[PDB]
Amino acid sequence: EMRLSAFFRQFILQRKK
Repeated sequence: EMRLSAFFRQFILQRKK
C-alpha cells in the first residue's frame, strides 16, 4: 500500500537534485 522503505533507499536519501 505504501512504499517509503524505498524512500529509505531513495528520494530523501538518493536524489538527482
